[PDB]
Amino acid sequence: KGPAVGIDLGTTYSCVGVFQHGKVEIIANDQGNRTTPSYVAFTDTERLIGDAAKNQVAMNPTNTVFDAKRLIGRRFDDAVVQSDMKHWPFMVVNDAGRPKVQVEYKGETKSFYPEEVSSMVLTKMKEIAEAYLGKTVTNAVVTVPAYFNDSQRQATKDAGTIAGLNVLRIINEPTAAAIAYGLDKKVGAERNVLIFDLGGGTFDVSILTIEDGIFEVKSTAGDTHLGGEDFDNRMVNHFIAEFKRKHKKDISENKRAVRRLRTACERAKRTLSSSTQASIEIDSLYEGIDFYTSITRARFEELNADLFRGTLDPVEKALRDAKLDKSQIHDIVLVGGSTRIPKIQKLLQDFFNGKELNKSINPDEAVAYGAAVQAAILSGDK
Ligand SMILES: Nc1ncnc2c1ncn2[C@@H]1O[C@H](COP(=O)(O)OP(=O)(O)O)[C@@H](O)[C@H]1O
Ligand SMILES: [Mg+2]
Ligand code: NA
Ligand code: NA
Repeated sequence: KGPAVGIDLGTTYSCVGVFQHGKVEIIANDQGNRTTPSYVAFTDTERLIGDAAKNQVAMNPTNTVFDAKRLIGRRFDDAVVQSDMKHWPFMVVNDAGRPKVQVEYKGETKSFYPEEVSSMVLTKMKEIAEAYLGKTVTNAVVTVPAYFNDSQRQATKDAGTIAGLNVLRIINEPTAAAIAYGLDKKVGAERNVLIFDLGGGTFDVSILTIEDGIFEVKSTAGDTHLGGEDFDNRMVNHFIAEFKRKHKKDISENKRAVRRLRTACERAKRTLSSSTQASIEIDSLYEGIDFYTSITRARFEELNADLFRGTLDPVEKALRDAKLDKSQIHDIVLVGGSTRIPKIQKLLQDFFNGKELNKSINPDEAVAYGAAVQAAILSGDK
C-alpha cells in the first residue's frame, strides 16, 4: 500500500504532509518551497500550476486563475461571488446558475467550474507527494474552513475525486491545527483553544472546546478579505509615492510595474519577520529607471498599524460569543503565514496578558501537519 497524505488546500497557499515513522513530513515542491500558491495559468502551449503559475501573473493576468476557494460550492447569483468578481482579472461566467472561470488555453476559449481548478492544484500536491515518497498516493485527508457549508464541502470532496484522490475525510482547518499540537489528547477535562489564523487573504479566529477527544467549535470570527496581501498593498502604495518623489513619475497606470513591485514587497515583508530592514532591488521598473531602495521593520509596522491593531476586534467578538473570558482559554495556536510577523505576535500576546503562544510548528504548515496525522490514524498507519 501507499501512505495517506494530509492536504491543506488554501485560498492563496496549499501544503501537503505525510506521517511516517511517528514523525510528520511537510513535503517541499519542485522549487524547494514547503507551500505552493493555489494558482493555475493557461498559455498558448501549456497549463502552469503553482509557482510556475504565480511566476508569470503580471504577464498573463486574464488567463491566470486564483481564489478558486472563494467560488467553490457557491452559486453565481451569490452576493459574495458578485462582489468578489469585481476584483478578479479573469472572467467569471454564469452557467445554469453555477459560476465558471473562462480562460483562453492554446488559442481556444475554455471554461472550468471552481472545483476543476482546485483539482488541478490538488493534482500538483499529489505529484509533489509522489515524487517524494517514490510511490503512488491515493488516500488523503483534505481540510476546509470551519464555516464551510455542505455544498462547499461537497465541492471540495469532488475536486479531490477528479484529481484521483480518495478523500478519506474532510476536517476543519482549526481542528487540524489543534491536532498538530496534540491538543486532541484526552486529559480528563474541558480545554478551550483559540486558533488565530492570519493567512494570505483570509483571517479566521476559532474557539474550540475539546473534551474527551471531541471537538466543538464554540465560536468563529475573522475577516474574509484581510490577510498578507493587504500588508503588501500598503508597501506598494508607499513605494509608488516614493518613486514619484525621486523620479517624479506615476507608475500606477502600468500594470506590469505594479505587479513586479508587489512581488518585491512580499519578499521584503518576509525578510522583515527575521530582520530589521530589507532592500528592494528592481531593475528597469518604469521605462528604464531601476528602483533601488529599502524599508525598515519600524516603517513596515507603521504602514500597517491600523490593520495589525484591528486584528484584535474579531478576537473579542469570538470571546464574547463563546461566553468566555481571556483567562478561560487554555491554549492559543498561531496559524497562517502572516502570524510570523513579530508585531502580530506581540499584539496577541499583550492582549492575552503575556500568555505563551503555540508556534513551534511553521504556522503556514500547521493545518497540513494536523491533516497528515489524521490521515495516518484513519489508515491505521498510526
Ligand atoms: N515570514 C513571513 N512573514 C510574513 N508573511 C509571511 C511570511 N511567510 C509567509 N508569509 C505570508 O503568508 C501568506 C500566506 O499564508 P498561508 O497561511 O500560507 O496561506 P492561506 O491563507 O492561503 O492558507 C502570504 O500573505 C505570505 O506573504
Ligand atoms: Mg490557511
Ligand atoms: Na494554506
Ligand atoms: Na487563510
